[PDB]
Amino acid sequence: GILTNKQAVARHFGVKQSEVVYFSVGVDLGGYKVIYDKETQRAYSLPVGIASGTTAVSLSTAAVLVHSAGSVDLGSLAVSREEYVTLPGSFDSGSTLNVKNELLTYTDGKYRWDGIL
Amino acid sequence: STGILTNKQAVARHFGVKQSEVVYFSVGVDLGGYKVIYDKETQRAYSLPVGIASGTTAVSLSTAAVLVHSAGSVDLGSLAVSREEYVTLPGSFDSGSTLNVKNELLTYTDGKYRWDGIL
Repeated sequence: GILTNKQAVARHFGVKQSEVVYFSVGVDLGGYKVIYDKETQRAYSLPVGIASGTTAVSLSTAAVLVHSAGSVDLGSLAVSREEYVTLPGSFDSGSTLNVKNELLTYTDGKYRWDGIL
Repeated sequence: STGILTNKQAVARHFGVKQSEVVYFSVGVDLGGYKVIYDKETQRAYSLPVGIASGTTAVSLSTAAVLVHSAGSVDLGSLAVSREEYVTLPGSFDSGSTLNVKNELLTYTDGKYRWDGIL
């Protein structure tokens, strides 16, 4: 269940299965490369340099990860790394954007929202 | 076990090929007919050059993804580069990093780069 998911996620980002961690309150973030949110079913590369013993506090729907040492917008990090999710539909169909790394397809290409989520 | 099969499935979906077209590397494995090869140690997958005859067996696979088989050799990293099949490494230039394959990209503030020199 979880193991096959870490496999899919790891193969997507090109990391090791053991380098993927699921978010949960208190989870230790040290050494992990990709975090996975089970609720939204989204994965995000983690910022490098998170010390062992750094534990997770909260993960918002906008992918803002708060931990014991501070916080980081995984959406903005994902954009910096060009790691995107292309939402179903389009501007024609309409949609709701929740994260900075979500793209909405228009007639002339894709767009991401840089404002209030 | 199922672990091998589900990983072959994750790899196949990633590359858009059939599950059966994925082969784990092992000294002696028959490479013929496969489209993608997986290195269980480094946990990286690479498209295989089309044309490998049946009977062609694997000899060695370096951390630079150089594959030696009974009929020849091929840089899988170079092949991946030509196919835009890349791995964006964790971190960036600022954080520092170590690159081992031609298809690895490091992120800088103005975009990504791959290393075309000595690995």
